[PDB]
Amino acid sequence: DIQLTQSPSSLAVSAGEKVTMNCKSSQNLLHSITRKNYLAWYRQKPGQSPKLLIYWASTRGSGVPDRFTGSGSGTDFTLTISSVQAEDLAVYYCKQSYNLYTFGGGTKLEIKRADAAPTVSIFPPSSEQLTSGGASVVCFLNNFYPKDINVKWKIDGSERQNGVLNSWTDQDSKDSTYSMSSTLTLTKDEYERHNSYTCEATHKTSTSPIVKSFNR
Amino acid sequence: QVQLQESGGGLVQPRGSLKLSCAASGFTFNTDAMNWVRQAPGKGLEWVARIRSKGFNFATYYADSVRDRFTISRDDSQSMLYLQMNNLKTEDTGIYYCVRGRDGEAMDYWGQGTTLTVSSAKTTPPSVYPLAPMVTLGCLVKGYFPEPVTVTWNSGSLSSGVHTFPAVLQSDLYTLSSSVTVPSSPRPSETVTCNVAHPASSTKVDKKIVN
Amino acid sequence: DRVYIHPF
Repeated sequence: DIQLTQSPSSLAVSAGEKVTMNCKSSQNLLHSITRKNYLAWYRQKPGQSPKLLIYWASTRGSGVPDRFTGSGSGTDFTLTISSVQAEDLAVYYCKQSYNLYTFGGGTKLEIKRADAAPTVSIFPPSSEQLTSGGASVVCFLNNFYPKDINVKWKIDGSERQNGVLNSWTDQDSKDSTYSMSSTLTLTKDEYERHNSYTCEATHKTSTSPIVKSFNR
Repeated sequence: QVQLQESGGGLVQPRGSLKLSCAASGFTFNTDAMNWVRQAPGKGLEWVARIRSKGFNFATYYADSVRDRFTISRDDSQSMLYLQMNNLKTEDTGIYYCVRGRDGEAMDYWGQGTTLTVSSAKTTPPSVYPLAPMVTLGCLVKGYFPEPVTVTWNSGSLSSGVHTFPAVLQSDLYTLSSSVTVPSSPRPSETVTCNVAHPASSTKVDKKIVN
Repeated sequence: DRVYIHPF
């Protein structure tokens, strides 16, 4: 039935800029005997519940700051933000209440900022862990930007591109950055049957691969 | 603030039941209509159920997906917005936010959002490992399911400079990491423990980073 | 009666 389509799906901007989203409805949302455009806009901070921003297409929710201005009627509704504060990072959705509800795909707002260099840190496998017969080597690279980065695990000289699990974190509202942890799990055995370990990090912020290392 | 205490939900096998219990307080519950909205880990939001106030004979609307399976329900006196999930599938896995929303207005107040997992798998307590090397410190919560696990440093006290990475799954077992950047002097002089909990097995392990 | 209320 009602199918909402947003655009752009992703948008990057710097602190203090007018960002314009967009939500297009499949069927008209303007109710005849009400003259209201049942289309609301919600935002969801990373790791939080959805927060309401705008309803009736233009009416702002209680406590919602002036920065947010809803607009539109019929089917092409637009969300607009001025002076995008760092804190504005979250995903923006447009739901519909004309006939049941149909949330929009969403729009992720990423913050373009100063390029930051990764601060690599490394930890051998915990002695406790070893007790069971496994060796998880963890390498962290916090507060870097842009998000694109490369961490290669090199044992003794060989590059080990296997058994490595790694995950980044959402762009920090506080200081619009990113962090990630690469983890090369091994076995007590194989861990022992090798000596040196390094964590290589090639990032746009550097011509030279950042490298940290711990040898037994 | 108007709260919405949503007890209920967790790991459940397919075709099993479940029944969450949203208990709000802060406005006039019996007079406002309520809703249940879910979010599959990663993806967007999905409205699932709606129960209109007494004024409209507790009218109910169920999204197509959860139709003929889920049963939203309320009890004005106790401010209890219930929801009976039956014939659970693998898709139903996700966060179930409980939100109140007046007729013809907007989804005014969203609650916290309990977790719900549907799988043939079983729970497993996580392993916590101290990753000792401003100084960077780590804490590795290895192998656990279903999600989630709360990772805190010193009974949550330590807030600044903490990076809890999203637990990525490997072979039907999750592993989560953590990094707390604590200044030089703060240790090993003092005690920097790592408190993690996994409600699914009431796994409270607070392994202290040492050495 | 004739008054409209939106159920959603």
